[PDB]
Amino acid sequence: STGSATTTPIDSLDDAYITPVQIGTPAQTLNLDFDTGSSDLWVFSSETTASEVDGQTIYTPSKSTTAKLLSGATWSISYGDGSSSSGDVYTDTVSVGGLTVTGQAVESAKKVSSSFTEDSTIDGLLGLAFSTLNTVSPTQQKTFFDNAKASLDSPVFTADLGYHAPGTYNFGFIDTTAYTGSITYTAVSTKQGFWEWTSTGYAVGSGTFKSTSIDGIADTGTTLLYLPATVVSAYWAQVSGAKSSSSVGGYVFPCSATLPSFTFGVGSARIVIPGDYIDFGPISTGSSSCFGGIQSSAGIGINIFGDVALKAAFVVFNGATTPTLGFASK
Ligand SMILES: CC(=O)N[C@H](CCc1ccccc1)C(=O)O
Ligand code: NA
Repeated sequence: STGSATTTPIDSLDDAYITPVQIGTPAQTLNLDFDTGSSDLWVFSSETTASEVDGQTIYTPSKSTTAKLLSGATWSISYGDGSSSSGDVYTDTVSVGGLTVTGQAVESAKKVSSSFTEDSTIDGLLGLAFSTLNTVSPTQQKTFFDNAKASLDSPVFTADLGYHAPGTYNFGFIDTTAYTGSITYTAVSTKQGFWEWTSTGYAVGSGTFKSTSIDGIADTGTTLLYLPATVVSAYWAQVSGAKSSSSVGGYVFPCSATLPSFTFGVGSARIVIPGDYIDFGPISTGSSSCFGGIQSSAGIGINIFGDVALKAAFVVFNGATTPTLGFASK
């Protein structure tokens, strides 16, 4: 089997991407944030505290003939941005882009933090990291991908995120029309439960490539590119008037600037992030300080190849027994 679903930016900055997901019988379609940095499929629901719902579509298990309470199971998750959610668990039928899993754990939110409430466009998350990170207790649950894996034509999914445009998540096949040149595969560690790999270095604009190992995660659920402070300082040093602002909490730059590209290495291959991908717009409405898309990881504890980096590539998440990542230009 395979599946193929379009993923759409939630706003004009590509802050996140939503993908429609069918849950239950008859189908209830919710728009979920597919997150390769977490392992819970959770949704706004008929159980979510009413004051914490503001415009989201909710899953109502009582209206699904295939929903079953997973008795005694609870979940609670905290993300890198400080947001959180928690609740109880149902099993139900979940379909993405024509690919169906029966008995998927659908984590129903009783509580969500303010950042989720305030984002009316995201109805929940679909985690695509390794199932070792799943937060369901006392019986950990599998991701949609791990449940689908044995049924797929090939044990893979691909992320093809758009720049200010829709893109695609495919499951079970690699669309050879969706990328240029060849795909370069690189090793993954699952030791922390993430799609963790080591980039071979970077370049700023038309500068020389610096060969240096940068260990980080491929995370579709993070907007920006978070790299070591040395690398980030070298990038922003090429933008007149750019500075790190502890008031704003990152590098900002004059909105009048033209940004240089940023290249990262995947083995001997190179992925180029155009400068425009690194512009996240005025910090507050009407400001001429713009927020940067490359930020320091020094206050995180891990480097994160978020959407700024991933949307410059066609990315293969290869979940064979020995997982790998692949990157192609597009
Ligand atoms: C150095 C690099 O970019 N790739 C190699 C092979 C990665 C690999 C492993 C198994 C099957 C296909 C590919 C590596 O990271 O060890
Ligand atoms: Na922000």
